Amino acid sequence: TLWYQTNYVVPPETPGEAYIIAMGADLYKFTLKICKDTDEVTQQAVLQ
Amino acid sequence: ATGGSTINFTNINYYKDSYAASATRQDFTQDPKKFTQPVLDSIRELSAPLN
Amino acid sequence: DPVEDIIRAISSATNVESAANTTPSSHRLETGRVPALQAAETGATSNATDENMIETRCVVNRNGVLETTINHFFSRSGLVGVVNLTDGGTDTTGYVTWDIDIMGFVQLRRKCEMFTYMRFNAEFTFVTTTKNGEARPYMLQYMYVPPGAPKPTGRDAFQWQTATNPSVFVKLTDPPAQVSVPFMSPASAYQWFYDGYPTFGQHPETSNTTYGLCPNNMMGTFAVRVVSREASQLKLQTRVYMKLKHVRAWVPRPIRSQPYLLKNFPNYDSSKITNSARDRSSIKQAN
Amino acid sequence: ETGATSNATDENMIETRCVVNRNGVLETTINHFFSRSGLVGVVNLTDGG
Amino acid sequence: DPVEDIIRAISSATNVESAANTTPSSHRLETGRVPALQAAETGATSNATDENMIETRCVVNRNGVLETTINHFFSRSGLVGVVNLTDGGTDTTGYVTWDIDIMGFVQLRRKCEMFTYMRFNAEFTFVTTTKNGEARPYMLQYMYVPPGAPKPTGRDAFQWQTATNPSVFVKLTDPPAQVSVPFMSPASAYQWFYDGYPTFGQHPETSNTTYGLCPNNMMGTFAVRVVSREASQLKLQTRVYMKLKHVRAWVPRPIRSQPYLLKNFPNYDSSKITNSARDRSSIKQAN
Amino acid sequence: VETILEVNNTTEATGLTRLLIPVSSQNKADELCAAFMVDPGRIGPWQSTLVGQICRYYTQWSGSLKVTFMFTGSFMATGKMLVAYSPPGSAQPANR
Amino acid sequence: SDRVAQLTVGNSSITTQEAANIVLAYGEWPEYCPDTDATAVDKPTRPDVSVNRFYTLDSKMWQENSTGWYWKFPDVLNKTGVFGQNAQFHYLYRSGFCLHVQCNASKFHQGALLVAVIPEFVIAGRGSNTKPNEAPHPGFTTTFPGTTGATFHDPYVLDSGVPLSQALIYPHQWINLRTNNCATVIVPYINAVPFDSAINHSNFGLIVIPVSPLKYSSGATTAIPITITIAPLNSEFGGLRQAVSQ
Amino acid sequence: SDRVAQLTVGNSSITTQEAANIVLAYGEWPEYCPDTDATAVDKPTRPDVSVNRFYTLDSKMWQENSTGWYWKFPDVLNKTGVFGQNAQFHYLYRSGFCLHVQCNASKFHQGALLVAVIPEFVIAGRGSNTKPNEAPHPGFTTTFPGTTGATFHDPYVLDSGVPLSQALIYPHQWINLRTNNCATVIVPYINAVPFDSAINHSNFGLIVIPVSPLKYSSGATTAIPITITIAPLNSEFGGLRQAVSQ
Ligand SMILES: CCCCCCCCCCCCC/C=C/[C@H](O)[C@H](N)CO
Ligand SMILES: CCCCCCCCCCCCC/C=C/[C@H](O)[C@H](N)CO
Repeated sequence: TLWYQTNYVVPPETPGEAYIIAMGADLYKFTLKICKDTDEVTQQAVLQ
Repeated sequence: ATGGSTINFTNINYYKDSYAASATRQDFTQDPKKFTQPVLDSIRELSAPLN
Repeated sequence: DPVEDIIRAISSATNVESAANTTPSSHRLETGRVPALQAAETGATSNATDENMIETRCVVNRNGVLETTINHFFSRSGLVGVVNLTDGGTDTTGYVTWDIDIMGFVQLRRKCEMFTYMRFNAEFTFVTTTKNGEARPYMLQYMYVPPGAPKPTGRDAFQWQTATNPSVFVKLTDPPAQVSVPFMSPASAYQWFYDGYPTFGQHPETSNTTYGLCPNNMMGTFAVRVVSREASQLKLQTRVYMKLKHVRAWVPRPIRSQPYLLKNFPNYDSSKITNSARDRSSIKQAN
Repeated sequence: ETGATSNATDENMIETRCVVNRNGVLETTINHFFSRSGLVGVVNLTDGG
Repeated sequence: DPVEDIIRAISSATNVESAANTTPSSHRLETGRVPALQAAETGATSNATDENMIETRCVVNRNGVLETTINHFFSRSGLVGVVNLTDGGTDTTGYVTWDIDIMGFVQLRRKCEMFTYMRFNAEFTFVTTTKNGEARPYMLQYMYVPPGAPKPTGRDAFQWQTATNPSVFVKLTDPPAQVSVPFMSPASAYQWFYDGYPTFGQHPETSNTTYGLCPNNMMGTFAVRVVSREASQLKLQTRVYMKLKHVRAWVPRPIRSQPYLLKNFPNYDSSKITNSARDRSSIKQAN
Repeated sequence: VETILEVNNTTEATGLTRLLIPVSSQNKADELCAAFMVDPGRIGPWQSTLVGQICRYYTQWSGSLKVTFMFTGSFMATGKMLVAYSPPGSAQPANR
Repeated sequence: SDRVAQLTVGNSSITTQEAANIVLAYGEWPEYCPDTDATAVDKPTRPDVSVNRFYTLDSKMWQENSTGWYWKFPDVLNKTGVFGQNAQFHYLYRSGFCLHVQCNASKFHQGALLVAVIPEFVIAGRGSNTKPNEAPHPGFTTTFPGTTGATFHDPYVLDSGVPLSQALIYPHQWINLRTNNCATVIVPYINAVPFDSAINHSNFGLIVIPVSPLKYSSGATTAIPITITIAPLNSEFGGLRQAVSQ
Repeated sequence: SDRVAQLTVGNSSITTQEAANIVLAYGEWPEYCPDTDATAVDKPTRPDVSVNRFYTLDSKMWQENSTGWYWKFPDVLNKTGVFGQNAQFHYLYRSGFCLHVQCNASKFHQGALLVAVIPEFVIAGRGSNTKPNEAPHPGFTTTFPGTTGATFHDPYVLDSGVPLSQALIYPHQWINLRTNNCATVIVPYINAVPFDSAINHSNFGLIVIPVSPLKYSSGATTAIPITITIAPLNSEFGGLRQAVSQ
């Protein structure tokens, strides 16, 4: 979760809102096992 | 570990060709620093990036 | 320095390659030394032996102890499952999935349940026949669909491309398929008894269907088809035999005397409890 | 903005214990990831009537 | 071995026997070196000095620093209490008790309250006179009644046998009595400010009379009589002067600018707050 | 490698505004902003990350994740936030 | 030098003048998790004397028809003391236990109690239903009884469908009213994972059963209780968060 | 290498890009009680990472008429986290604190806040009554405000009858909105006794006061909060018993 610690405080004459961009990654500790086939793909007929 | 005196043989090839063989010999080599941190001036974790 | 209060197992292992010998022992007439008297209230078994109870001879004992290890006891193939693939006329699916649970057949189930925790490898053999029995020359596909992987929706559906899932292609006329499987549990051992719930939350007192179901045992699904375009007319069963090898076991527990009912639950009859030993006419007649 | 990923680690963010980590890294190499047979094609030979 | 994670002050002291000297300093013309600029947002005081602000001469400074120590500042006798012994006609008690609280008189109170914690010894002098002023040749008894000890109920009552309680016998015509008293606190220091309650329980929101009263300061009672059988007709006051010696002090705090009201409480007027500095006509006229 | 979590993945997020977390000056202090589950191989904002695709070819994962937040404001915009992580348990925290 | 024992843990201590040795389950002592077996990276908390100490439940009274009781651990302790609080604020729990059972009576009484320690003790639905839909299951208040304990419907098959006679495989002891008035077992941390959730999962149950029933001739004391006192040796907690009772 | 700081305590951590050094009250670090100073014989408990860590109160919003707020320590923490639980089950508490105050605004705003640490901070009745009977006293909810904080009726005399101008004797710092957005002070355990009751006695209060008022020209942000984050460095607890909230 991401909470307001204090507030987004802005002077006059400046835009009244902004955007955070979030990114994600792994550390040196990260591993995986038992390779399988993904769920995102779907095919119906042979691609021509 | 363990496996005392298991006499393993795999990579032995029956053909005169190198591509007839079986994978791998593995590899443990990694270089994440080329994709993850490909910057000229190196940046420490202690220091702030931009000064 | 300024704050001071800040600043093993008794049992050991021994190789036993044969049954125990017997040393000669003569009588004893004296007080103070009493091998017979035990007190079982300490939970420890009587340590009294052959040789302090009677007079014995000398027996060099070359009987072998080897066959009773958990490796030899548990390395045998026995049926863990049966899969019915119609594929025939009328309503035709064209494939059948079997979730992998080896608790479905009692004979191999009671051997495993002697132990709470087990870590092993496996050898699976797939014996497929037709309805009555026979082998025709039809090609088969045995595919492993690990947890999270798409299950195939049809005979020809794309999930059979198996660019990743391991699969076996075999003819009904070929000797039965066989593969080795590793220890795939995300914990450190399989456990056949889990006293607990998989998730948090408020648990119904009327019906708890989630009680006792360990997550760590969910290995995915096994799926069969007939490799083909149109369909076959045959109907076939695949029997699935699992052998345990390189097996280790922990924390032995009593052997189940009551008839099993369900795969995943130790439910037994509150009525109808069967006695563990058959009944005789009187306690004074041994026979 | 430098295109480089955060190098911050477990150990400088919180207080940690010591973990000797024997998890294997081996199965994820491009050799093991790509060595599996999967269907690249289907060919229909009528030859019939 | 098996679990590893299981496995000072910057300020120092210096003797100062005299005021600081002054070294000669010439001008500076250069950038980068700026003794004047401070930032007080760090809570630290400006370290800028005489010699980097202007050009100075050399001053060997033999001014003494000694008189300002907490020993010399606090070792003086000043009035901590006044006790009125009627003993005369009409209604006659024949004795008077005074609970020992040195917060009752402001002038010595404001010196102590510069500090939160204090550990000291004491020298008490008892100056007794008659109603207007005089000394007659009457014998007196000054008795110390520590906490838990029986307080005397009468002029002649048995609690004056003082087989244990320390007592002083003195004539009004004798020089004033004097004794040394140790540090008697059951804690490790006296504390003039206790933010807290002496006991547990539910505290009234309407009136808290127990707020701020430290137990560790309750030293017992001081009691006077005229040693006699019948009674005297005189009326006398005893003034009580306490000197602090061997004194140590901790955690300095601001000096009170508001008028005191009560002994045991820092109650001040919400109306009527007096400014800490007198007011002038304009901020632009220094005078 | 860090790729972009799609936290605004909700509906009516149009096309490319799904990657942005709106921050503005609040009224009631102590307010929530955005929330997402940590499971990288699960449907949600991790479904657009590279690490989300690769852990989805495998049956299991172990390790430490990392979540990087980049604020694109004006130079004159100031603020503080609290990025909190709660291990498994009672549902999403109700308060800061 | 045997029948008299004292056990001191924390600010608590237990004396017994009549005791039969002490059982150390599976020949091991409780211990902290070694760096090689551990997985979670964050640092565990180790309160020591505030958690590890003897807690004493209410006493179960002992009758002629009594079929026997059971408890679950840590579950009995999740609402009590500082041990109950740490287990609510942390997602990861590990420790052992020291179990002590007090039942006394007089030289004219008789009976025996089986005291066992069952790792992964699974209760079982009672019914003839073979369909997993219509088949009965026990309720949460049964599976995890709490401080109040539970009782056996069928003490012979141990409610799990398993014969009581073979319960002597688990670390056990007997209270035989002519011999000893207490039974003490010291249980190591047993589990297939180094840490686990104290709330969702109970490591092992305790079991007190009358193999031989209580008998006394009229005029003697009818009221016999069974008291239980358990201490969490070597506790650790990890994964700190907000409080969850279940 | 100065204005940028990170503080890591427990599973919590704090970053600030705008900071003025750090104050270490009276030149000492928090520490555990030495064997020579200690008195109580029983063994204290030392949870470390579960207690010592940053807790964050609600934010006090910042206006033109605001007179300033105060809190009491440990009192603000007696109901929160594992720190609040240990302080209820133990009669004897000792530790220090690390105090951090966040207030930010924009280069068109202005003001200053005095942040101080007052050992033995005694509030005072407000009234002209010189009789200890009829004289007013503050209520418990005032003396010990809790998490919600309290406010000054007379911020000039600090409600104790003492001038604010001399508050710079206590360990302090300023938040000057043109200079720094945070103030951090590390307080050692101060008291005339080595241990004390967290419930009956508060060691010191915290104070945030507008010496210079907030000003902003129209069109800028009107809402400025003041957030407080405090960590209990080096905690000990003794005298374990049942739970007492007050
Ligand atoms: C080419 C087909 C290969 C099939 C591979 C299947 C391997 C699955 C792992 C088997 C390991 C033992 C099974 C798990 C234990 C019990 O069934 C659990 N009770 C399941 O709930
Ligand atoms: C022969 C008569 C001897 C009298 C001896 C009396 C000695 C009493 C100890 C005095 C030590 C300082 C007094 C205590 C401090 C303040 O009064 C506290 N606020 C009391 O509430």
